[PDB]
Amino acid sequence: APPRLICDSRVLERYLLEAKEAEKITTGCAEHCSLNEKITVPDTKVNFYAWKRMEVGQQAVEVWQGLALLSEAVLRGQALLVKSSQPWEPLQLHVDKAVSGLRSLTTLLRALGAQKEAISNSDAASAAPLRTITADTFRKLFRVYSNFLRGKLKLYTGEACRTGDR
Amino acid sequence: DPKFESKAALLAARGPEELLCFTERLEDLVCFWEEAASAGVGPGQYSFSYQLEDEPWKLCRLHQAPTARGAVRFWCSLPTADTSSFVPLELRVTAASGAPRYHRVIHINEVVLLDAPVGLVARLADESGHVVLRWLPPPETPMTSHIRYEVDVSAGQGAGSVQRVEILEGRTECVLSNLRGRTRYTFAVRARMAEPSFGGFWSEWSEPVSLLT
Amino acid sequence: DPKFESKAALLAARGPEELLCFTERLEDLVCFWEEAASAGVGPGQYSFSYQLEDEPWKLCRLHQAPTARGAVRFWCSLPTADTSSFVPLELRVTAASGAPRYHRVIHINEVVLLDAPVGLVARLADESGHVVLRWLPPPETPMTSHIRYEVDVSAGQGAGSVQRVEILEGRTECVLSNLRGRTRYTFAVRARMAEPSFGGFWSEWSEPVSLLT
Repeated sequence: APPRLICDSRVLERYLLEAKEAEKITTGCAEHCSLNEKITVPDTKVNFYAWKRMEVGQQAVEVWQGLALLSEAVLRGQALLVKSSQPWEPLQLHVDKAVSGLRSLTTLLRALGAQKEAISNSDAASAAPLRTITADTFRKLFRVYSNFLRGKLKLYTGEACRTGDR
Repeated sequence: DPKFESKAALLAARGPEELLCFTERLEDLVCFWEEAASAGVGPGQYSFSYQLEDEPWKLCRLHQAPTARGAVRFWCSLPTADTSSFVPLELRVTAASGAPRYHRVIHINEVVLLDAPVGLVARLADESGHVVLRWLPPPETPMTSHIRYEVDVSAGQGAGSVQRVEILEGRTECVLSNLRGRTRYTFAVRARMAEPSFGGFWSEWSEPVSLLT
Repeated sequence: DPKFESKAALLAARGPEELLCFTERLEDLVCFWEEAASAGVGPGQYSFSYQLEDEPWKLCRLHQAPTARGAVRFWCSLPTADTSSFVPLELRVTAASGAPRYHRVIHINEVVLLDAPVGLVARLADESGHVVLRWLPPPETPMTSHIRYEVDVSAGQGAGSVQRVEILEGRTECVLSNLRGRTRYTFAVRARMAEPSFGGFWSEWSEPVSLLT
């Protein structure tokens, strides 16, 4: 039966729309949005052909770990922002909502079994990350935030919620 | 802060003189308690600490205020970054001596006190003669799909003594088809989050609207 | 390019002169355009480059074929390996002379074009909801939960312009009102992947259904 709270589209959607507004607003950034350093972020691309063919448990691995990296990226962005009298007045609330939203999503995902599945499906040695994407502006940070939640996160959540008993 | 003052009054009533907390737009949270006005040592009298599950214990600068009753209310507004729904929030208030005064564990999504619905209008239906009630949800509020309502309908020959109709969450319309003819009615709506995903307390009633049948 | 041609035709018919890209199963992507410029424009007349964010630049194999009225349609079928969504995709079309024809950045998930919905069924209502309409999502199409629709109400010519109604995503039925009696109506319905996760363009209309009032 619907794995509770996150399986309610409207509940998850609240955050996706927040992220959209964050991403949308950071498009008018200009030169007032540098993070003044490269903040590592997760990869948000989803190849639907490969995505639907991989062990479903791997969807869990990708989303849970990706979200964790994302939280760290946003947290770092928050502290980088607390420092300085730098520009962009809009940034603050979007970051506070992101830190707040990511925290809720993390709790929401775990209840979905994401953390459990991700740790087991990932308990064997594998190949080096071999990737490492980063951002040096709040614009890319927020665009990644939106693409991740509206992307593989939404995708993973959609499939995982369809779980009765068989 | 009228709205906050009047809301903290509702909780003082319905709930305990204990530590009361409530969110209005799901991106905020204020906790408070009233107490027999003392002397000096106001906000300093106590230390308000909180901890969202799995994170470090934080402090929340307290504020003191003259409750329009004759007492003093101490309140703290949580930093927005910490107003996460669906995550256990442990609160603790300690008196100057170091003794605990209040200890609660809440879920922000379960203590919502919404602003009242706005724009209540009543029209006579399309050739049915029924009364169609339309209104707007609390302004600047998310999760409107999860906001259910309650309509109060009163009127009659100096006999207007209400009736309450429960409205489905997300729905901002109400059809009344059993109202007495040639009668001036008065309606109003109040809002509250729907369980089990959310919880809270009834909002203030919306400005009323009168209609003659 | 069968059902493909119609889809290609649908997008061109509404967006001539510019580079149009679309996906039907999110596993595919086709960018194309028509030239009102022929002869001398060989297969090496244009270079098609693309770059998925944080990916190296790549060239796509171009394709050409006679089109419309004395025109040619250039197209590139993106290799499946690079048709990844939720990440910026920069596209660059350059003339053999090094001249810049087109330049864009899109998200594959934001240019979806689905098949038209089916099984439309218009019926009347013993109520003031005149006609109740119901339909089916476009066949073979997952994530139905977030497909948005648009129904069109056609009058009995002589005038009877239109009546466009947008149906919330996922919802496959509606109540039409203000349907004048003594009239034969025809309703069709459109479809498109809904934001914030997706986006794209309105499908072709479904087969119509008529009903007399």
